[PDB]
Amino acid sequence: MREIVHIQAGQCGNQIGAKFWEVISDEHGIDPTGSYHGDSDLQLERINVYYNEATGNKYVPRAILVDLEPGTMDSVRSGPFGQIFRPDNFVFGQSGAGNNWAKGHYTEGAELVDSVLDVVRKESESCDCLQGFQLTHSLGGGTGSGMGTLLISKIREEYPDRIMNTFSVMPSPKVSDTVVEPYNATLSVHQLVENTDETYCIDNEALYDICFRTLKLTTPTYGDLNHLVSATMSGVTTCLRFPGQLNADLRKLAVNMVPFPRLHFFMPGFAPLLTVPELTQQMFDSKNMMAACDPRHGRYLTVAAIFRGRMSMKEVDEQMLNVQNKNSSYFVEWIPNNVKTAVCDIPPRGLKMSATFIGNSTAIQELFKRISEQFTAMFRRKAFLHWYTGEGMDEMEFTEAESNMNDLVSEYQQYQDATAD
Amino acid sequence: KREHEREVIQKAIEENNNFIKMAKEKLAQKMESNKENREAHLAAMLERLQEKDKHAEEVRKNKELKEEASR
Amino acid sequence: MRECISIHVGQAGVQIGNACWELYCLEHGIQPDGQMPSDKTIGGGDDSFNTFFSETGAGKHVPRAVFVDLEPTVIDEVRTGTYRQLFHPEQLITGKEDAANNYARGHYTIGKEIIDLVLDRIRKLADQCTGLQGFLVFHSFGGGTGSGFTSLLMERLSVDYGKKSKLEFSIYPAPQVSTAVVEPYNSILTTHTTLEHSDCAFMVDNEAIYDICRRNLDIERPTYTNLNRLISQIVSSITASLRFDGALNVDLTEFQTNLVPYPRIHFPLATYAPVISAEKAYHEQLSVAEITNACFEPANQMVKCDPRHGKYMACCLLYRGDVVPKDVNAAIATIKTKRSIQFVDWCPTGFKVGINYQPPTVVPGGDLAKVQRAVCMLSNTTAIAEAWARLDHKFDLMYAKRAFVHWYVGEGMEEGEFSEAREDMAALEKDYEEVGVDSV
Ligand SMILES: Nc1nc2c(ncn2[C@@H]2O[C@H](COP(=O)(O)OP(=O)(O)OP(=O)(O)O)[C@@H](O)[C@H]2O)c(=O)[nH]1
Ligand SMILES: *[C@]12O[C@@]3(C)CC[C@H](OC(=O)[C@@H]1[C@H]1[C@@H]4[C@H]5[C@H](O)[C@@H](C)[C@H](O)[C@@H]5C=C(C)[C@@H]4C[C@H]13)[C@H]2C
Ligand SMILES: Nc1nc2c(ncn2[C@@H]2O[C@H](COP(=O)(O)OP(=O)(O)O)[C@@H](O)[C@H]2O)c(=O)[nH]1
Ligand SMILES: [Ca+2]
Ligand SMILES: [Mg+2]
Ligand SMILES: [Mg+2]
Repeated sequence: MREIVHIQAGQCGNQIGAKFWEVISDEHGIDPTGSYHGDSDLQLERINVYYNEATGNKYVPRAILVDLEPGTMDSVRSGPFGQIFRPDNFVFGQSGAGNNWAKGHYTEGAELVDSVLDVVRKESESCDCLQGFQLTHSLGGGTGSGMGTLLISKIREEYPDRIMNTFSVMPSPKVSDTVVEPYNATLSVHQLVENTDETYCIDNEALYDICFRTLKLTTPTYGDLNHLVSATMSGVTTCLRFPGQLNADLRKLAVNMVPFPRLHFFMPGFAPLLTVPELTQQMFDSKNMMAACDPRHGRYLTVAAIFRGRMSMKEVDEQMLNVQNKNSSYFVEWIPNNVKTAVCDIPPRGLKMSATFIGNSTAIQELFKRISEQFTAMFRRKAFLHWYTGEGMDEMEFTEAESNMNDLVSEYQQYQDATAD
Repeated sequence: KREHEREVIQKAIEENNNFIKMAKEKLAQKMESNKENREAHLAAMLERLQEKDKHAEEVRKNKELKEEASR
Repeated sequence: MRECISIHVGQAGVQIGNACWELYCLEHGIQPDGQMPSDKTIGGGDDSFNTFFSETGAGKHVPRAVFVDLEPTVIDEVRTGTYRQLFHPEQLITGKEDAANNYARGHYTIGKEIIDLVLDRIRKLADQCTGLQGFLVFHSFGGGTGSGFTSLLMERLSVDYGKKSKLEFSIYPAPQVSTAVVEPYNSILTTHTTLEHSDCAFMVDNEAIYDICRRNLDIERPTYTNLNRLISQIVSSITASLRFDGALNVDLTEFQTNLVPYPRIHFPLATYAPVISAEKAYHEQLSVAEITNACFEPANQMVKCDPRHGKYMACCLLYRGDVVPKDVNAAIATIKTKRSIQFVDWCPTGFKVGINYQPPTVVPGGDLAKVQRAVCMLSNTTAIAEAWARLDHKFDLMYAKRAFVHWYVGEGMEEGEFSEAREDMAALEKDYEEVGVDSV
């Protein structure tokens, strides 16, 4: 079995992580007690990707729960699927990270990382053929952003030939008023550009706009936002969890999606928010993107599309051809056949049909330009820097982070402007 | 004619053996070059990661001085 | 004597192998347990079908085949499937981690860990042969194992078996069923690396087979199963001269003499007919003349290209079933008048004909109608170079930007291997131009 090891750090990481396990557990017929109660053998065909198989036919998520405060994990343990997680895979500190990337990455986080690695090592050592890791975390806080990126670097030292994949929640003033989020996000992106193979950009900005504008929720809650996140995470992992030909493991996905090592930040999307032509059109509409970027402001390097439910494969093939032909300007011509399509018979819960979209688009620069504008606005006046220098950090590290993220923007623009002739 | 017949067949033997020999050597040089290249890439990756850990030490050592030296 | 060893590499090679060996068993009357009631010599013999099947003392007829893949899940289906009793466990070789659509992992990182075991298993098949003739190697161009591991294996086979002949069935990629953006890279890398190690290669363009299934069999969205059953009929037509004998039978090596005028020009174009559904065949008996005419319809070619815009260097007709020379000669005469097959000026213009009287077979529950006679044309046409040109163009678009190249460099490869492979492809395309020009 090609096992994946799941890690979730911090409040957002554990919240998003718990919902993810709830959603896919339901999809695979696993109940909160770990026993299988499904109806189709397709549910168990690749169950070992995400679950360990214990005695008594118990399936235990191959998942590790990390945080520098106990609160969030306590409520996870008493959540819907709390009892399903392995008690020994809860690793929590007490001092907390105080929304401080330096505390998460250099001080408090550094005192706890060794304890987390011990658990990772035990999960990995009983793997038949470890694929790699997936991390859920936010970039705006302290534990998920600072200690999350520390864990990535330490894991990469011990598993340098494995795929590292993250679901990274980008901050937005529309959701959290914590002022130093642009600092924590820029410092985190500085690490993700170097040490992850693929990053799904889960943008609270887009999640809020979808809930408010599209779903018509005047006051969206974290539960509302996380409904979108869990449906998206289920969608983009479908090819990993069910039998299939396309992007069936983390490495083949990366080989298809990442033409240059640094440009590995994906714009995910979901439809619907119904006919096959309408489903595909929605899937490529900016309103359906989980990153606050308009694909028609850039060009696609690579795309993965996953259709779920019982539908005409001939029609999916025709509509995916039609969308590319009519939107040819927005796909780089020097990567032939850069849009891959997969179909899964099993729909997600509560839908007859769905489509999940993974785009590697140069329009993702809009996300980073937004973070960069907020970063520089605070850094130009050295606002709140003492929280970070007080942990030992030097302001040069802020300059280098800002510079590295600016280089990423320039890089996406270079390939947006590149031509075949 | 008999000596020419002998030279034809020994030429055929020599050519087949040189084809085998050349394929064997090229494959050894390719596999060793690839092995060295991949090892070097992994070494560069770990050296950068080790540089990060060194930098982490300097950070904590910087806080240590800030706290005890000032207080 | 004259044994042939088949090697099926990666998913495409393995699944096509499944289809071929099932079809061989039906053609020869071999049951899924390997028993063959018609074979009265137990534990051995020198019958035609013994070129492809060895025999055990218990009467089992065992394919002379190795299946190899760098992950287990495709070959696992063979281990538990209908024909599991056919193979000894040692003939089915699997690793745990595949090449991730990366030539470099198939040829180096992952492939090097299993190559010695594969060669050991092949040697055990060779040691049971009294007169091994050569190998038949089935693989995709596009997968990491089909590309990278096949080239590694072909290089090692040249070392261990000298100039013993090696033939390929190579699956050329099509966007309708391709699984990796980098398949043009893998295709050029493996074609360059295998070119001097292969005596003859039959390319199968997945898009050609896909179109044939859609257009001729009324299959809305062909699957690999649909594609592979058609591919196995073409493969069976080509190998039928090795597995059956008859007065008008012509050995594949005799066609090869005509098909390969220079060592590098070794890529025949296969065309097969008839491909028709049961519903259409019910009304119509398709004659020798009709299926021969179909051989010159580009829609029936296994590789998309236009031979009308190229020059022929050879034309071979492999008939099977209810076919007699008189009807073939008449059919060919008509085609010579109404079609203007243009040969290069340096080779004869005759068509080389073989006839196997054993009638064609179909697998139960398939889409192909059972017919009384079939034909596979093998031509050496300059037009096949069009397939290289389409691949080279896709290679060039990506490589100019070095897109995805870091995945290969990270596995130990160098940019010098890409340009060297592409230059070899440029010389091959030039070779095909040169042979088509008139003499002085
Ligand atoms: N005709 C046909 N083509 C296939 C089949 N399976 C895969 N392919 C084609 O082969 C190419 C992909 O290569 P695969 O054979 O699946 O890959 P592999 O050899 O197993 O290599 P890795 O999986 O990367 O280790 C694509 O062009 C597919 O369309 C098949 O059963 N029949
Ligand atoms: C989830 O998200 C929404 C956007 C639609 C797509 C998927 O299907 C759903 O069933 C579900 C919906 C949820 C709403 C329900 O329709 C209704 C009981 C109540 O308004 C639920 C609240 C939400 C925030 C979800 C909005 C729908 C799911 C991914
Ligand atoms: N979408 C979503 N975002 C969250 C959730 N919890 C926290 N966040 C975001 O995460 C950022 C704060 O990081 P947080 O996880 O709370 O800090 P940490 O616990 O130290 O890692 C803010 O931008 C929040 O908007 C959640 O459940 N869903
Ligand atoms: Ca016998
Ligand atoms: Mg918080
Ligand atoms: Mg494979």
